[PDB]
This record gives sequence, structure tokens and C-alpha cells, in this order.
Amino acid sequence: SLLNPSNAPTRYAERSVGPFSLAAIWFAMAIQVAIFIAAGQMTSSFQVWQVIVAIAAGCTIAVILLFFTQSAAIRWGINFTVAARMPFGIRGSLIPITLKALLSLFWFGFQTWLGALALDEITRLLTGFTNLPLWIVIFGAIQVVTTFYGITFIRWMNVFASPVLLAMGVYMVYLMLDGADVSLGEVMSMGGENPGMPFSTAIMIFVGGWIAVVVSIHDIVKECKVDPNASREGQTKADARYATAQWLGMVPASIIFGFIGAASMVLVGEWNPVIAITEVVGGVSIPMAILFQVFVLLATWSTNPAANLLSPAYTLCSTFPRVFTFKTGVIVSAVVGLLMMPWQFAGVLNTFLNLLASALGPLAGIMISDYFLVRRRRISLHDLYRTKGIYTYWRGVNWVALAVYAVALAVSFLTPDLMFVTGLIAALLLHIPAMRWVAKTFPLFSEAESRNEDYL
Ligand SMILES: O=C1NC(=O)[C@H](Cc2ccccc2)N1
Ligand code: NA
Repeated sequence: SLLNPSNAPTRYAERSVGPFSLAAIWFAMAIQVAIFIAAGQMTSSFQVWQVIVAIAAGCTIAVILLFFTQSAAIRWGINFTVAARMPFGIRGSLIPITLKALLSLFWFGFQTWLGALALDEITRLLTGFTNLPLWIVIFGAIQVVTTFYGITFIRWMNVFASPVLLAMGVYMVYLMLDGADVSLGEVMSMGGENPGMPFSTAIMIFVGGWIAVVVSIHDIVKECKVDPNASREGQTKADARYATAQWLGMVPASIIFGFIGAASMVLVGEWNPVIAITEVVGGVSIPMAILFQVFVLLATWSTNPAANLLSPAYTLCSTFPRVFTFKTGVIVSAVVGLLMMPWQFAGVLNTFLNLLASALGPLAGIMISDYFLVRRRRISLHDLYRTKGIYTYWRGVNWVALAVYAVALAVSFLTPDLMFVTGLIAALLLHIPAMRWVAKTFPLFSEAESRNEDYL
């Protein structure tokens, strides 16, 4: 048996996140430093308005993906890590999941670093003392302790941060434009003096940014509010209402701040607004500096925990259920996380994000396909928490599913600038015959699936 109270499905009565709250999480979750860098470097290949469009487009494909990847977690309250057990093995799932938990972990140490940088700047602008590693640990630690309160903290922290973050950001645009004596429309076309990159791969970069979060949203949305007595059409509007809520959360947020990163680049040559606003205005008071850094901290806290730490946590406590608990998995994830020292990763993010998309495209494709197409939303919670059942396949691993991943990954390379969308579509479609083959040896359904409601 693989069940324990932390890795258990989330009961209808235990659910706490409705459609408005999820938007309020995504809005503050999109406001984070790394989009300054991405949208900034984009000004090299396109002008600002197109970048904004590449952002809105990439945001929209992500949501279209969310509509599908979130449906099982909302309805059934389950983990990502647990949900992967279906197409891949009960253990075989650990392979892509280790890929993904690593990715997730990489991002956690990166933003903790940016967060640490901020707190260290606030202090050295008050005391000249400038030790970063201590402030690294202390922040990593602070996130852990606030992450202990799981989605309860996350949800309260993001609703109050959201408008403040929204205001600090709208303010930021005024200060630049004013102090540079430039209208909004003028800045909207100042970029793109070094073309070469296709516009499709641009969209693919902002998609590749949130690919990890979207593919494992489960860990957030298994907490969302559901009415068990809906219907096909009421379940679908529910899915759509949530997907819509995620759209209105991540788009307007990441457009305003994407624009700020781009504007910084194009006005002053740096994606970082600290520099861009400092120059344009010719220095700023110690208060108004400390402020900016309070922003960065506020912008990191609303994203890092929820997006980067939740999912490896649940991976530990659900694979080693008697060894780890949620709270302990959080401690182990944040330690490993920082010990990956990701702040030394050579290159730029864009290409990394281009890496991330074509690396998880088939994963999202195989999960959407197994649940929606092969099984028709008809799943067995019972077997997901047991070493030997209809999801065990060949001694815990479904090699055919690991094969479809490879094959789809290959075909993906045949279309480098659209890798992700070909790899998803390839994995999606191939899972169908592959699964109609495995179904001749192993069963796709189980009697125990009638105990589903016992869990809820
Ligand atoms: O999946 C993740 N986790 C992260 O921290 C980053 C956040 C991000 C950076 C740049 C563009 C979109 C999302 N992406
Ligand atoms: Na944030």
C-alpha cells in the first residue's frame, strides 16, 4: 500500500480554492523577476508590442493546456506524482517525475537566490554588511516555514500581495515613461534591431516558461472547489471556469511586468528595472530603493513556494510514504534545491525555456491522452495507492509508455521551432495505439474503482 494522510486524495469538504481565489494566486505567481529577463532579451529579436503578443499567446496556450491537465486533480483531489502512476508504471512514473521534480527544484534555488539578493540589498543599504549565502539560507528557511502551512498560507499571502504587486508595477511604468519623457505608444516599438528568431519560437519560450507548473498543476488544483454532483456539461463549465480564471490571472499580470522588463532593456540596455529606473531618474533615495527590494521579495514569495516547492514535496511523501511527510518533504526539497546551486547555470533562460518545453511536451500529451482518450475519465483511486494493481504493468513499470515518450521526443526534433507542439501531439496520438496494445495484456479498468467515493 502506498497511501498515507499527506499523499491522500483531497476530500470535497477539505477543499478551499474556488475560481476567484485561483486567479488571485496566478496573478501574484506570474509577477516574478524571471519574466523581466525573458521579455527583456526578447527585445533583441522583436519590438516590445510583439513581445507582449508573444506573451499573451504563450499565456493562452498554457491555459488551453491547463484546462486538460487540471481536470483530474480538481475532480479527484490527487497529486501530480500520484497521477503519473497511470500511464507510466507505479514506479516507472518516477522516471519522468524525477526529470520534473529536478526542474521544479532548479527553479526553487534560482528564485531563492534572487530573493536572497533582494534582502541582502535591503540590509547593505542600511548597514553596509553584504553577506549573501547567510541571506540565502535564511530565505530558503523562511519559505520552508511558510510552506508548512501549505495552500492556506499561499492563498492568503497572494490575495494581499496581488493588488500591492499590481500597484507597485503600474507605478513603475509611470516613473520610467515620465522620467524619460516618453509616451507609452512610443516605447511600444523601440525594440527588435537584431531579427532572426521566428515569432513561433517566441511564443514557445513563454510557453516553455510555465511548462513545469502547467504539467503538474495537480498539486495546486487538487485543492480547488468542486461539486461532485455535477454532470458532463457542468463539470466542463467548471473546468472552463477554472481555466478562464487562470487565464485572467497569468495574462494581465505577466503582460504588465513582461512589458517592464522589455521597457528596461530598450530604454537603458538592462532588463533589470533597478538599474533602468535609477539611471533614468538619476539616483533614488534609500527609502525608494529599499522599496524596490521589498518588491522583489514580495514578488518572489508569491511564486517560489507555490510553483517550485509544492511539487517535489508531494513527490517525496508519496513515493516514500512512511519515510516522508509533506512538511518533511518541504525541508528535504529546499535543502536539495539550494544544494543544486542553480545560480551558476550558464547560458540564458530563453534557450533553457526552449529546452523545458520540448522536454515536457510529450509528458503533458501522454497524461491528457491516458485520462481523457484511453480511459475516458474513468479511473481507480484504489489501485493508485497499492503496489500491485491495474497500474502496475510490468513489475511496476510500463515500458511501452516510456517508449512513446522517446519516439515522440525524437519526432519533436524534426520541427525544432515547434518541438513542443509536435511532441505533445505526437505523444498524444501514439499513446492511443500503444495503449490499445497494452490493454490486450493488462486491464484498463478495475472493480475497485467503485471505492473511489470512499476516498472523497
Ligand atoms: O516552472 C517554472 N518555475 C519557475 O520559477 C519559472 C517561472 C517562470 C519564469 C519565466 C517565464 C515563466 C515562468 N517557471
Ligand atoms: Na510572485
